[PDB]
Amino acid sequence: NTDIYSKVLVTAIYLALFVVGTVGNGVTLFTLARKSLQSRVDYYLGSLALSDLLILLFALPVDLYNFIWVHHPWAFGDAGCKGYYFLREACTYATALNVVSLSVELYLAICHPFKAKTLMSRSRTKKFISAIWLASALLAIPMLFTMGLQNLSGGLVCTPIVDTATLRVVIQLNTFMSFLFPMLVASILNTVAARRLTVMVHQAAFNMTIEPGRVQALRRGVLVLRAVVIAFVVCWLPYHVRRLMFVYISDEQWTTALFDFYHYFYMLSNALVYVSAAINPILYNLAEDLVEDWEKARKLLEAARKGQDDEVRILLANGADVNTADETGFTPLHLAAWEGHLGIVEVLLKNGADVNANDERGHTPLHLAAYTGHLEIVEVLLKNGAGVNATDVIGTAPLHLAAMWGHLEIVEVLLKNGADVNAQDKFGKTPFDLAIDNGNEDIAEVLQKAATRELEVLF
Repeated sequence: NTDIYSKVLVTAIYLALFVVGTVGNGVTLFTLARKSLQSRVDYYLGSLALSDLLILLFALPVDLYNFIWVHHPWAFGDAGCKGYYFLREACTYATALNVVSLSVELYLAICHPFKAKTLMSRSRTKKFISAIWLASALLAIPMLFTMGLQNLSGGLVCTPIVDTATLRVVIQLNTFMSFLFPMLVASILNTVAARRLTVMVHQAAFNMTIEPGRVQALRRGVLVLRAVVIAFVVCWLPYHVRRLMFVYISDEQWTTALFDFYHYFYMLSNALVYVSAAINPILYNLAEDLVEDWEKARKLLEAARKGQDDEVRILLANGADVNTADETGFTPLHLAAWEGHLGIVEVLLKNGADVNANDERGHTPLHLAAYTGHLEIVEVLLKNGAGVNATDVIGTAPLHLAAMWGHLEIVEVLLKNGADVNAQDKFGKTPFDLAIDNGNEDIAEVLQKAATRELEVLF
């Protein structure tokens, strides 16, 4: 019982996967080969790109010819027969072990942030990749001995040389070592990481309006590596099952139906193995899209603090996050208003910066503008619609801080917009009380007159 359509249909998909997957992975290697501490990401995607390319470049064509179509006459000889299964198992390992390495490094980043900043290094990562490939090569050696050509008819076929019990051990080993062991670790680590991360995400409540970039980056990383785990399982599960079923269901019991089932199941199972390889460049696009967006934001905070207006406009233009925040909860607007760079401050608000943004301490951009003393920046923030009576953890409004450093000019501009002259903090001191304590006699004189006006309004 034979049908050609299955082979033709499979061949079409095999070609579709080959052409795109080979080119995609080829470019992925070429791109990274040309072009921070997040170059460790590049090394891992380079390994997958290579391991996935070899599958499509060497395993697929040999599969498509001598396994799908032409059966009896084997055209790759004893070396090609031995080598095929070696290069296959080397890449089944290398890929499986790279997917774990990813989840181990994401876990380390979330679980041990302080440790990961010291422990993780480029030179260290390089060693890890070296080990993975060398481990995979060493673990694939058995396939050079277990597989070899035999003459059935010249009708020479690439069939195992060793016995079923011997063959059952190496395959049982391969499956656990290069799938189950990895997938358990990868899954649980990613599950623990997601749980661990969700604590940090939820912990950032009230204290900071905008959650840090790292949290948003790691939260993005979890989603991706979740897809990587689910992707790898679905692609590789059927293939491993087929291999295991082969040896365990090899009792000569199998009728003209188990053979038929295996014929199709082989095509389906292998097709998904190449799909795994063919998908890889998507994971590269997702990872780079994430790290790029993180580096933009990271740069924006530096640039906005630096006072380089040109760089800020450039970053924002590309698609950097204006409402990003550092570990403290400091948005770019905080840094600009603090350092005093009106030029930048005007841009950030134009693009859509949260003018009412509370950091860890609860200090809005207007607090930082008053504390220092930028009469220009204060006037701007209010035009956009900064809260005039916003209070921090202690309870000090901007008018407290303007008074606390005697900005007579600034004190006047708040009053115009409608600053609460009668506002007491944790220590009970009003803006006037601080003005008196400071010795800003002019400032104190104003606050007094403003409060008095409110009295007459009552009567």
